[PDB]
Amino acid sequence: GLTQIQALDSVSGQFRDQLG
Repeated sequence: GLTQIQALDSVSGQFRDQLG
């Protein structure tokens, strides 16, 4: 997701969803 806190994104990248 669009954050910069590391998690498995819904869409793309190494970070969390902005929702959660």
